[PDB]
Parts: sequence; C-alpha cells; structure tokens
Amino acid sequence: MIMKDGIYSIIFISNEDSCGEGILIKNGNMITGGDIASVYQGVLSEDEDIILHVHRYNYEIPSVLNIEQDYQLVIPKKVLSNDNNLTLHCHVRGNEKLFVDVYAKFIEPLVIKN
Amino acid sequence: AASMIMKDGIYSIIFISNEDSCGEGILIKNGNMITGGDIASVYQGVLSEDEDIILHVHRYNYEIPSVLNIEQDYQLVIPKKVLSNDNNLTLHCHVRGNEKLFVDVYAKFIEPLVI
Amino acid sequence: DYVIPDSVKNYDGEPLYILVSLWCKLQEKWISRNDIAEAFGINLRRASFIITYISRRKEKISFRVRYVSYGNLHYKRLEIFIYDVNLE
Repeated sequence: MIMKDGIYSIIFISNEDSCGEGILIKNGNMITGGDIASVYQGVLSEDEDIILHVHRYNYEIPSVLNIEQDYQLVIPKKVLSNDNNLTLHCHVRGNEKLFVDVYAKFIEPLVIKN
Repeated sequence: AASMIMKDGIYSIIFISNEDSCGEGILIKNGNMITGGDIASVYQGVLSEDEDIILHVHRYNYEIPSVLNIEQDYQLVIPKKVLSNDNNLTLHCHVRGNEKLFVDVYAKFIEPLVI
Repeated sequence: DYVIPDSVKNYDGEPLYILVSLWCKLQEKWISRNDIAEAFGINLRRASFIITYISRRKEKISFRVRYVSYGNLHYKRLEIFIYDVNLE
C-alpha cells in the first residue's frame, strides 16, 4: 500500500560498487535523511516518481556515485509499500547508467503520530 | 543565550562519551520533533516547549555496542538553553536518572528543510 | 579487502580492528581516518567506522579520543591515540 511513517536504516550500493549506510525518516509525504558525507530531501508528490535532492556537506569523503556536486535521484513509486523491508533502484536524473540500489529496514514509528 | 528551538533542518553530529567512546550521526529538527540516527542507534524526542527535552535512544544493530554500553533503551536529557553559535553547537547530554553518564555532542547545521 | 602493514605482518589472523589498533599503538601519535585508510588500503567510510568501533571496545583497547581542528579548512576531525592492546 503506502509507506509507513517512521525511521529507517538504509544500505545502498552503486553501479561503481561503492557502498554506504545511512538513515532515512518519513513524516507524511516528507522524506529526509543522510549519511556520513551527504544528505537528502524530497516530497512525495504522490502521483509521479519521487525526486530526491542530494547535497554533499563533506567533500573529504567521496559520493558512492563519485559525483562531486549536488545531484538529483529518481525513485519510482511502484515499489514502495507498507512493508518493513524495501528494495529500491534509484538512478541519477538524466542518466540511467548511474545508479544506487537501496535496502531500507524499518526501525520504529514516529513519536507524534498523524 | 537562546532557547533550544533554533533552525529547522538537518544537522551532522559528532559525540564523545564520558569514557571517550565516540560516534557520528545525523539529526533532523522539524517543528516540535527531533529525529536522527547513526550506524547502530536511532533517537527521537518532543520539544515540550517549556522544559528539558527527553530523547529516547534505541539500538537496532546488535553487532555494535552502544556508545554508553547500555544494553536496553535509555533516555538522554538535552538542556533547555543550548547557548547557540554560528552554525555550531556543543551540548552536554546526560542519561536520565544518572548524571555521571553522558555524551558531549558537536552539531553542525547542513541545510534547511525543503518544505 | 585490506592490506597488512609490514609493521604488523605477523598478526595475520586477528580481526581488522585489533590489527588497526596494534598498528596505531606502534605509531604513538594521534591517528585520524586518512592515516588508517592509507595504511590498510581501505576506503574512508570504512576507516571512520573502524575508529568508531574501536572506541566502543574498551575491555580490549585502552586509548584516548579527542575531536580537533586540522588544516584548516575550518573544521574538526576525530583523532585517536592508542595506549596499548590486550590479547588475552
């Protein structure tokens, strides 16, 4: 159905085989999260694919996609569900040959509900 | 000299315990809500808007020990006042019900929220 | 995977974090992320986590940890100094 509000840990692996770990938080249609070198935000327009903006705050550590500016990721809705496990294929906007595979694991609901 | 409600957004945090155990994480502030996590734990709290913030800490990765070496859920107390600075914050956060157990948190603002 | 410095060649069997700690002890100096990644041919994400994990194994490793200005490049980084290691 529709993805659960709460806190998720994510694992991601790119086509250039770099991998990394982060957290992700969903609060309604708002998606936010980050890892050791970059952070991300997006809104669920709930009718399209989700555009996720990736911002680098630590350039001493390379992007798993080895992009050294801000970029956008495409996440398709089709695969999002209310399960406690999720697997996602997310490519760079305007370049399908560049991508990350995400495994999301649900940890906990949110403290103030809806 | 400013109250704990300061900029909404995403923060990177570095923390060191009283026994010099450490970690790296991110933290998101959104209205009266605090959420974040690292490689082994997640944390949440409500800004009661008059008191100290109670922050609930839960470990999800049992391959890695808690930075305070606590083997169940615990709570941290985050002080009302925070004192501020330019995109930098340093916080003393002790464990609820035991003040000798604590973490020093170094937080850096990354970005506002998209909405 | 990782390489083992000639400094500690004769410890092949020990887990990575013991191996790193022992190497650190042999430097007698404040070690950062970049020092470690260099010497063990691992990437930086991995190097960071190793420091984090070591700092949580106090029954094995006796150390200190400061968070300090470098550069700069007006930032601070975690550095670690490892007193010694217990293998019994």
